[PDB]
Amino acid sequence: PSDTAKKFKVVTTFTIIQDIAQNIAGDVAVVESITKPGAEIHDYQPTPRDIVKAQSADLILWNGMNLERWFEKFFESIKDVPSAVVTAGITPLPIREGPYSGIANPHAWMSPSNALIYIENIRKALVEHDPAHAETYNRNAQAYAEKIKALDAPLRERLSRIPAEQRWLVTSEGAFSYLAKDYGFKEVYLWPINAEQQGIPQQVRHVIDIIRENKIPVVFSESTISDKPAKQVSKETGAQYGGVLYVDSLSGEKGPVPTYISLINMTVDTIAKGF
Ligand SMILES: [Zn+2]
Repeated sequence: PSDTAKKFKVVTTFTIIQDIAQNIAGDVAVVESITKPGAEIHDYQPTPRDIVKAQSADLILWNGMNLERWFEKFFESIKDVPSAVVTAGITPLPIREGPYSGIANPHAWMSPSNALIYIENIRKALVEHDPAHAETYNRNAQAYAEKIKALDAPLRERLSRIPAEQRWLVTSEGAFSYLAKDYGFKEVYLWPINAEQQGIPQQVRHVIDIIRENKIPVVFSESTISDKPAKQVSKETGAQYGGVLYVDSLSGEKGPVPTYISLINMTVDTIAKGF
C-alpha cells in the first residue's frame, strides 16, 4: 500500500473528534489529536511540540462553540494550514446559571443524533480539502453514521429500567446536557463548565440538597477533572459514587474507552449501572 507515501494529514484539537474523523478518513488520511487522552481540554496549555504537530497538517479541525478556549491563540502560530469548526448546524443548549449563563454548552457530541452532524461537517471538510478521496470519505461517513444511528435503540433500552421521575443525572461538569435532553434525564452538576472559577463549595451544598430531597441514588465525576467534590456529595448523602463518566476525552488505546462509540456506550452503561 506504501510505507512511504505521505497521506493527507488532519490534526484535531481533542480525542473525540480525532476518532470520529479517523473513521470517516479510513486508510486515506491520518488523523491526530493535539491533546492526549485524559488531558483537560477546555483550558489546555499548548506546547511547542503541539505547534509543530499542527503545522504538519493539511487541515485542522476543532469543536468551536468556544470549547477550546486556547485554540484561536494557538492557531496564530500556524501558517498556511486551514482550520474548520465541526459544529456548524448544531442547535446550542445554553448554560442556565452563574456567570456563564447563556453561553453555549459546547458538549454537543454527547447526543448521538448530534454526532450525525459532526460526521457530516467532517465529511464536507475532508471532501473540500482532499477531493481526490471524496468517494472514500463519503462511503465511510455513511457507514459510520449508520453505526451511530444503530446505537439509539440499545442505548435507550439500556436506560429503560429507570422510571421518568427517577431520571436524575448528577455529574461534576455539566457536560451531559445534550445526552440528558436526548434520553429524558434531569441534569444536576457541580459546575456548569470547566474553568477556573468560584462557587463550587456553595454548589456542593446545593447539590447535596437536591440529592436529599429527591433521594437520588448515584453521583458521578468525569475522566479529566477532580472526583473530590462528587465524593464529598456521596459521603454526605444516601447517594453512592458511581463515576467515572467519559465526555471530554477518550482513554488510551489500552484503556476502557478507546473510541467515540465506546465513550457513548460506557457513559450510558455506567449511568444505568449506577441505578
Ligand atoms: Zn467539558
